[PDB]
Amino acid sequence: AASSRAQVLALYRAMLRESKRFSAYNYRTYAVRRIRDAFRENKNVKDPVEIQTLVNKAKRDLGVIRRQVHIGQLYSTDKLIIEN
Amino acid sequence: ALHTQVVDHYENPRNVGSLDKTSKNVGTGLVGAPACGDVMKLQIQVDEKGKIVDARFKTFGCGSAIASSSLATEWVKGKTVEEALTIKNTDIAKELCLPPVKLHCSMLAEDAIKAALADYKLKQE
Amino acid sequence: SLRPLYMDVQATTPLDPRVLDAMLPYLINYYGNPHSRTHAYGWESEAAMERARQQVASLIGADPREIIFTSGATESNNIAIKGVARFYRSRKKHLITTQTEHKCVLDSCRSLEAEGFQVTYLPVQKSGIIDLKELEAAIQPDTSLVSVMTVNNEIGVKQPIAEIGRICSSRKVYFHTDAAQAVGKIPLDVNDMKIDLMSISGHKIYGPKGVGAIYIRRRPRVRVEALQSGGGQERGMRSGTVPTPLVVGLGAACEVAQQEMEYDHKRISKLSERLIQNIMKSLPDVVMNGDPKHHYPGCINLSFAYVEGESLLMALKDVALSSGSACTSASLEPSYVLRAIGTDEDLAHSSIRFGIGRFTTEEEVDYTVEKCIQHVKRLREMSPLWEMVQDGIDLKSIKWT
Amino acid sequence: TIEERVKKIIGEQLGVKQEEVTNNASFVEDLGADSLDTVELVMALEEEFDTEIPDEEAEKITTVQAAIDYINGHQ
Ligand SMILES: *P(=O)(O)OCC(C)(C)[C@@H](O)C(=O)NCCC(=O)NCCSC(=O)CCCCCCCCCCC
Ligand SMILES: O=C(O)CN(CCN(CC(=O)O)CC(=O)O)CC(=O)O
Repeated sequence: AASSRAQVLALYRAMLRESKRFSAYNYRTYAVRRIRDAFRENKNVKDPVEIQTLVNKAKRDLGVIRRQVHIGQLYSTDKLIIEN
Repeated sequence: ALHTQVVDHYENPRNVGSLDKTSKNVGTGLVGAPACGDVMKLQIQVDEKGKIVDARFKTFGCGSAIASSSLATEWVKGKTVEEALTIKNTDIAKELCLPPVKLHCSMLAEDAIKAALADYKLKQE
Repeated sequence: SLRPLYMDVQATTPLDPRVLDAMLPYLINYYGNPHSRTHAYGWESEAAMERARQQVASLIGADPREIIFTSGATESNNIAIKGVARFYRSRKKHLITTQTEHKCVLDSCRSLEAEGFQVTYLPVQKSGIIDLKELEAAIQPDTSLVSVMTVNNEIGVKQPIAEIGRICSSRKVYFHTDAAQAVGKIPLDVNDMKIDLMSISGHKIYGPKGVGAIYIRRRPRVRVEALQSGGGQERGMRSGTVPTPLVVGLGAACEVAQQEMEYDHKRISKLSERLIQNIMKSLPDVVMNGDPKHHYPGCINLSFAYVEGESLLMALKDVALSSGSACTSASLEPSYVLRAIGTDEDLAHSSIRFGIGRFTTEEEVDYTVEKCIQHVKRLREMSPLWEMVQDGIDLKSIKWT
Repeated sequence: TIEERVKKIIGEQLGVKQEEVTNNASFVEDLGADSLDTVELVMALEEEFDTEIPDEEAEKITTVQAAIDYINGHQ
């Protein structure tokens, strides 16, 4: 209801870029995968009100990701054996 | 926590294998039970002067069991049959820093040394 | 040093970042006691507590008034078992449970036997599943409680909860299920399943440690004697200071699990099938403990014949796992669960539990499978039992010392 | 390889044999991409080539050749 589509593609890029900054392999791989899967799963929603609900949820989760990426950087640890 | 002395006997295995049970110069000790989660096979090869010249082992058991029996197999080499008989569970435990919950492993390793030696001795008249 | 892969989610889970994010405000500025009635620090802390209560209730189909916060499913199990038994102790002295329950259920029942109660510990079949008809036959006129856990923590096998609730409801016997390993992973509805009490653990569902809950049905009313004495918090059922940050984290984890359960189940099912099939197609003499037809896929318990479990864990040095061999489980006791499903003792020393959770990756599974295949082969080549079997010997014929 | 690691990225991202990834091909019209795919594709190119591609440049990268051109012109 303010170009859902521009909000949506901008959010998609922002969420993927910020989730690649997770220091922890398990949060990072999960967030990137989950975001890809969720936007794809919801691609064919057509009700403008339902789209707006999903967009508002994505904005809330983008805030979660930004905060958690930054507090996983403050308290980071060694990489996992499979990151080598 | 991690126990570097014990894990070494798995990551850097030595003397794992078998000797020829039919040899008059080979003693075989097989002790423990599958149902108790610890079975040690220890074999010694003795030369015609009574010096243990080689030894091999196979163990089903936790890491401390593998280390106890592996250490015992190293330690008998170069000892006379009479000298090997004096290796004690407590020497093995000390070398490996075994905690009290695992001292039963070093005792079964001692039992294995003595079973192998008794097998050898029975073969010499 | 590089860190090992976490494949032990049945032991505990990492916190979902969405859960830590919800908790953090209560650890920084919203630090009020939720029992403080005269000020805004108390009001906002109370309001967060009550929001979390609704989140827990929504996941299981309950009314928030039926949710009591506790310090973990251990405490919830004690409250359900001891609370119900002690309340109806004038009229009822018998309770029924199973041989594969978690240790807090079994030891609560043992404590009650020392109190003069009679307990039937039902056997399970080799599948790990109770026999519903044996449960029916065991209910007595003075039976106050049946307790049967939803998902087993060791082998992952699902008990027929809805069918047990039908049996208990029809005989007016209270039905408790320890749902610690099932909450947020498989559908739970207290009314469709006819559940009277249920134990919930926050740290088994990406929530923080030190918190849990107990569902206590209010219609028809289920009565329980409180165990923790105090000022009457949590409707007189759990006195003490409700830990706002922790219960916020529990409600957030339940909310997230409600939204993510279907996605997780699909993804974990596929990873679980991959791990089981890839190991079994590459190694002989590998057996799954528990019936795969009634099984939560994220808990996989396999036995590797002729290799001792602790040694395999040691060998899998960069993977965090767990085992049923006695020297690894607090260093005391062998697996009573494997014994109850009729596993030969030696094979039960040979069992490993693999956990797959919300954050597990396909590469983490592939790495674990590859190392498992390599190390089982290596430990077999070290094993006198494998050597004897390869020379055609029947281990059942040997006379062990 | 050469600057056509660009071609490898496009094919990996879009599930298209390297044979189909021709210089003239449009991601959407020719290779079946949707707009979620093309967000991911641009990020894949940013990753592979250690370069930042801002929105007004991303919106022009719609064909294989535009992607090659852009990467050649930014080290
Ligand atoms: P393109 O092919 O031109 O267009 C793509 C879109 C999706 C914009 C197009 O198909 C469209 O407009 N569809 C209309 C419906 C729609 O907009 N669906 C998207 C709604 S937004 C959405 O689904 C967000 C889901 C958020 C998932 C976040 C998971 C976070 C996890 C965090 C963990 C710590
Ligand atoms: O996007 C992802 O799924 C995760 N990572 C890659 C995860 N890596 C680990 C690492 O980067 O050290 C995978 C691996 O190395 O196994 C993206 C990124 O690098 O930002």
